[PDB]
Amino acid sequence: IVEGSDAEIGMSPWQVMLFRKSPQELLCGASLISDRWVLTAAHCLLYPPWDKNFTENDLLVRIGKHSRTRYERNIEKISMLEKIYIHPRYNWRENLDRDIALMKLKKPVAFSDYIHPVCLPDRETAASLLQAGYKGRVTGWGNLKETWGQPSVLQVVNLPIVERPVCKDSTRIRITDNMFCAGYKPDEGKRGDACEGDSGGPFVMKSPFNNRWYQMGIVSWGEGCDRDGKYGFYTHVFRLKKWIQKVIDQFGE
Amino acid sequence: TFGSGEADCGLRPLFEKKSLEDKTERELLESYIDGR
Ligand SMILES: *C[C@@](*)(O)[C@H](CCCNC(N)=[NH2+])NC(=O)[C@@H]1CCCN1C(=O)[C@H](N)Cc1ccccc1
Ligand SMILES: *[C@@H]1O[C@H](CO)[C@@H](O)[C@H](O)[C@H]1NC(C)=O
Repeated sequence: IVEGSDAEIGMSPWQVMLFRKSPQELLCGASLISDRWVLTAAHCLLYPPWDKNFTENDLLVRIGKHSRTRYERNIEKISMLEKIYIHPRYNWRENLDRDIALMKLKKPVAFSDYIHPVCLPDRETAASLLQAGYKGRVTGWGNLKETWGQPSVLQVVNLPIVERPVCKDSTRIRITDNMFCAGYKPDEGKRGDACEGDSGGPFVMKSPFNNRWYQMGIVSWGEGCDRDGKYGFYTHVFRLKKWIQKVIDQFGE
Repeated sequence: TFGSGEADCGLRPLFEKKSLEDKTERELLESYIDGR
């Protein structure tokens, strides 16, 4: 996160750390959608151009964290993965279209004050909130700056959703319907963005109807971090909901 | 667990369940041309 703040304790209880076994390292963010399922960015597991192809065995997931590096004794839960599921039509070749994946935990996690799932939007929630000008919140343990680093605690930033057209005209990368972009326009004089290490984390909104937090996006890609005239791109979660529903219902939640 | 996830989904034990607010959640609601 660039230009964010330290999260408050229990602010994002659905936040998960994607952790590499050896060398031990922070791969990406992730979010808990139930006691057994985690949602992330597919490019966190598979990115052939960089020789990246992680298997269940290579990783661990850490839940209920605040600190980037301390082991939070009596707070955090660490789990092993039963199975990884990448969107069959994830496009690593050109533009990260369908940059999404589900992870099945080896055993369910017990909820607590620091651990609790977020909701997945339904067509109407999605319809009412996914509007230019509406703000969401992003969180993560990624880079503080474009290049220089790592925060000591979980960072948070609230950003506005931007009009599809301004999104398109900011990059030469081919934007699809499975993506949305977010940030402040340069006049707007107010910054913040996700950055490298932030992928897989959630873009969430609070419903004004029922007060619940919904995950609307997943941190996906960008060009540099917090640059003026540029924006962050997110996997559009409602659009990929059928797939999501489908894997959970075969592979059983 | 999926659709609007679990059942208790999105309700934070230390904020929503206690009826407490986080420092910047207002900024979100005010953007939905002022929440609820
Ligand atoms: C894996 C993630 O941590 C990461 C998130 C970066 C977020 N950036 C901003 N400013 N919000 N994504 C990446 O690093 C992805 C994966 C592969 C390349 N990539 C990029 O973001 C490139 N900077 C741009 C890009 C390259 C190829 C295809 C899509 C985008
Ligand atoms: C990733 O590795 C697995 C074996 O672990 C292999 O089946 C898969 O084909 C690899 N992916 C490629 C490079 O797309």
